Amino acid sequence: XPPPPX
Amino acid sequence: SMSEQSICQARAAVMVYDDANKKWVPAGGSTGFSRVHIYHHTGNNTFRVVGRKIQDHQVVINCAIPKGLKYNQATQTFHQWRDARQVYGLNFGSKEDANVFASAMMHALEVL
Repeated sequence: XPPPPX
Repeated sequence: SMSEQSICQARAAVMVYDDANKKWVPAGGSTGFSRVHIYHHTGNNTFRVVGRKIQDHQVVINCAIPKGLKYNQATQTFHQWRDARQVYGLNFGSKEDANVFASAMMHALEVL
């Protein structure tokens, strides 16, 4: 699960 | 409609992960918040996420919820899930929007 956007 | 019923609405910016460039991008091309539903196909007991941009009503997401799906609540306002084709993210406009959608998503996953 990629890390969130910012 | 006729065939399905919406079981939630939540305010979120829908994004998809660009695996090739290692970045999140706005689903459908334009940055902006969308009204994201989970819809229940009553007849089959199947569920689908559908979202439409608030400004122009473009459908940025329309993806089934499969049995077993792993739904990652990474934060209180950003949840994500994957399929064989994409990684999806919801950047919710409040925590209320997240729990309403998350709550709806978990129920569907318990009912599938």
